[PDB]
Amino acid sequence: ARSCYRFRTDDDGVVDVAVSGEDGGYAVSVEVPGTRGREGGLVLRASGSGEGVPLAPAAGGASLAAELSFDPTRAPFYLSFLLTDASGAEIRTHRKTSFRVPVGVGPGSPAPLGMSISGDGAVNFAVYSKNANAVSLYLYAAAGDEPALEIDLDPYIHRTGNVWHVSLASVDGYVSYAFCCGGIRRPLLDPYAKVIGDFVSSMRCFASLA
Amino acid sequence: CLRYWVTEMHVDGFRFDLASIMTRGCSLWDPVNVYGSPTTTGTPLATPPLIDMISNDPILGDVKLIAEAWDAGGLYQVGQFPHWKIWSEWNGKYRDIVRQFIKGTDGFAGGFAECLCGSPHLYQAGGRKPWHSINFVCAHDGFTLADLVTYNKKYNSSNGEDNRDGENHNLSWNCGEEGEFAGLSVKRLRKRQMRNFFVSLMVSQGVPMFYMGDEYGHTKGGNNNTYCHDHYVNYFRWDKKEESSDLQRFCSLMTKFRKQCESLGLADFPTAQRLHWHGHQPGKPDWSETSRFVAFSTKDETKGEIYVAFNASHLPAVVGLPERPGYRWEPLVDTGKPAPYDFLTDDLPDRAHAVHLFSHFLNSNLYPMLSYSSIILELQPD
Amino acid sequence: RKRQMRNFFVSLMVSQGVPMFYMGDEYGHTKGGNNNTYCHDHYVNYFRWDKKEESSDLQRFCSLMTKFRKQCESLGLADFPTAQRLHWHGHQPGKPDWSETSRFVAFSTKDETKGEIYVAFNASHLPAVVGLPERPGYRWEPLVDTGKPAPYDFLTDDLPDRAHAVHLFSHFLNSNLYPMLSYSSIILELQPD
Ligand SMILES: OC[C@H]1O[C@H](O[C@H]2[C@H](O)[C@@H](O)[C@@H](O[C@H]3[C@H](O)[C@@H](O)[C@@H](O)O[C@@H]3CO)O[C@@H]2CO)[C@H](O)[C@@H](O)[C@@H]1O
Ligand SMILES: OC[C@H]1O[C@H](O[C@H]2[C@H](O)[C@@H](O)[C@@H](O[C@H]3[C@H](O)[C@@H](O)[C@@H](O)O[C@@H]3CO)O[C@@H]2CO)[C@H](O)[C@@H](O)[C@@H]1O
Ligand SMILES: OC[C@H]1O[C@H](O)[C@H](O)[C@@H](O)[C@@H]1O
Ligand SMILES: OC[C@H]1O[C@H](O)[C@H](O)[C@@H](O)[C@@H]1O
Ligand SMILES: OC[C@H]1O[C@H](O)[C@H](O)[C@@H](O)[C@@H]1O
Repeated sequence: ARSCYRFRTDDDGVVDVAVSGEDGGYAVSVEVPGTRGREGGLVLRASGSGEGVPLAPAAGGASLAAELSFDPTRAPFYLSFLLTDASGAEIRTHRKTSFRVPVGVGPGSPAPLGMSISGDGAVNFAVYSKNANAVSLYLYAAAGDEPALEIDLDPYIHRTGNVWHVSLASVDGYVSYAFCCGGIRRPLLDPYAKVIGDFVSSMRCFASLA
Repeated sequence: CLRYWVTEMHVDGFRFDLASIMTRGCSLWDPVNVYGSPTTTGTPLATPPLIDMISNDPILGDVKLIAEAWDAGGLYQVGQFPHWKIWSEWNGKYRDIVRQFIKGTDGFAGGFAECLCGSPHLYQAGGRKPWHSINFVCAHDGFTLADLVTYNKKYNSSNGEDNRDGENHNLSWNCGEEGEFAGLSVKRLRKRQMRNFFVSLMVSQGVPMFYMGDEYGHTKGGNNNTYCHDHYVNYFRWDKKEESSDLQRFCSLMTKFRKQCESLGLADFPTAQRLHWHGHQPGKPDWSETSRFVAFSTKDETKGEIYVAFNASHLPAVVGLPERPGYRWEPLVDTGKPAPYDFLTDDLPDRAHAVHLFSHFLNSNLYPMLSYSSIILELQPD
Repeated sequence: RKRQMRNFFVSLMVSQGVPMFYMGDEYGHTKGGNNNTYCHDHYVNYFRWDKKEESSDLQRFCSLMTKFRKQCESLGLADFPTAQRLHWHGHQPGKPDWSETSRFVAFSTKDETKGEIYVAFNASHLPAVVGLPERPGYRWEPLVDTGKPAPYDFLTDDLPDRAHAVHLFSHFLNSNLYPMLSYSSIILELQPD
């Protein structure tokens, strides 16, 4: 039960972030392989806070690494961090961004469009939107009015081409879902939903998770 | 199939062979099949359904979609391939124009300048950007880069089909004598020409594409169609790469220089504000049919300013450089210089001495260029 | 101005006759524009030994040119030049330009002690890549170029990096070419290849 994210850095390097759920919190293992571009060691500035959890030689010195832990019962969130070598210089993704990883939600798959159930039991969501550049998933439990849970999708991890997608360990305690596109908080009905709720006129309907 | 290769095998893009065949309609629309009685099979379409499905696919729409816009049936659609402002193309017109200009042919200065700018006359009108043009001088089919400057005609007798294979209009020049056994002057000219082709490829707007082996001078013996040879004529020669490591070094440095320059991989077509065209004297380009010299200067957000010049004429020329008060032009690239001085880097301990030996030309804003050669200079404060 | 002074000295030292120059011309003595300083005991009429040290580049060039004239057999001729040994060249070898618009004079001369000597004067305001005489089996070697910064205006074996300087123009020399600035001059020697 883990998910790997291999970020390509902007100084010809790689950063592997493995997120593993706990049997309740989460463990995020960051690993910098290679050498040269990180000559002198580096520190994991998580959101640039006074912390930073310096990476220590984990594998033969070739693989530097650090490990972070996050409390249980926390809703899906995003760990965003930078790396700073032992000279003050910063290290960013090849898109000039801070390495951001999801915690609580897996990457997902672009197909099938709609909501799918995988062999393990994880629920996959996929929606096509070319116009939108920001998509989020709302999960509503039994009455709800406002989302019981909101999961923003990272445009780089939770997107293949123009298909936003995200996987969830389970949807227990949730009965319906909707999509928010562009940034407008109005829930939307999944076009490929096979089961839907009752219409409510502004207009509102939610695809059932059953 | 394309979605499977993108989602399951994590492929980033596709190049479509004879993509124009994907524009030809099918017989289902013949008025006999539809309506029962009286457009026909094989007729090129304005909005082919397959290309429409690929361009606007949720997944495939955001991958690279390069097209070889022609086929063996006589259809040629360079600049016109139904694109939806998404598809790129193998710019064969760039290949032809660059091959013809760099070899010393009349009437290609304006076309060459258009090629250097991402072919706006082909892609700008339709709504596409300079990087939708895939610029290339050599590919798997046709002459290699080294054969492009060694042979005037194809040698395909080994293919078995009585030398009937491959392009007959190669637009190539043996740089004097033909074959690999030539005089020293011809060999030096060939080295110059290889570097000139690479410089033109690496300073143009668009995507530079080159075939494997062109970085060290791979030769197929004049055979421009080696589709049926499982021997070393089609292999990467790692032992021959070390012999010609000078050309490989020059190509690597040219690629790095393109990466560093902010004004070479442009997202839009060059504008007159950034790009200025010169001739043997600044501000006076020669666009006539007799011209064989093309020079320009480009403002650069990292390099300050870069001056590039191509002298495809058979005559040397002392070209004057733009006058920038308080500034000097510092040599970077000269394909005529012997290696490693064909490209100056800080890894040469005597770079400063090399620059000083030409400072007397660079101080009066001049540069002496050999025939068939290109130069790149950077504007440093002084 | 430095280029023109060197051009005058080269012209003086590569002509048949007896060269002559007034004292101080070897370092650039200046009288402040006074054409006829005949009634002055001032420093204006004195050799300035403190100034011939500062302008040691021009003095070195003059000494080297005098030594070069001494060495050459073809420049100390006891009789007028013969067309068998002296050949005239222009921007391209063998095609001198004697027109009223011409401002370029070049020649080559056989020298029983040195080989062949090629001298060129480009008195025009435009640079010029001049082609050198075609001599199979030999290549021209830079000796003098008045446009070059010192001490490369006159290459000599006392320079630790003469080979590097020649190599940096080898690509022009291999094609039998030499790029000249405006108002300049060059001397080359034909050496075995
Ligand atoms: O083009 C005439 C012009 O230049 C001549 O030099 C060379 C040309 O510049 C050069 O293009 C080349 O010509 C070849 C063509 O490029 C190519 O199509 C080829 O396959 O055949 C041509 C040569 O056979 O070569 C010539 C020199 O051979 C020439 O020096 C100039 O005087 C003339 O003005
Ligand atoms: O400077 C920005 C400008 O660059 C490019 O325009 C140049 C062309 O690439 C080039 O061919 C040339 O066009 C001239 C023709 O060759 C000549 O026959 C004649 O009739 O005049 C033409 C232009 O006056 O020079 C132009 C620039 O002068 C590029 O294509 C443009 O998109 C860009 O704006
Ligand atoms: O049909 C004309 C065109 O056909 C081909 O696709 C060739 O690549 C091109 O050089 C030629 O001009
Ligand atoms: O340029 C590629 C060449 O081979 C191709 O298969 C095309 O059919 C032909 O038109 C072209 O000349
Ligand atoms: O005759 C067969 C020919 O078919 C094609 O059109 C190719 O372009 C050519 O290289 C090949 O030889």
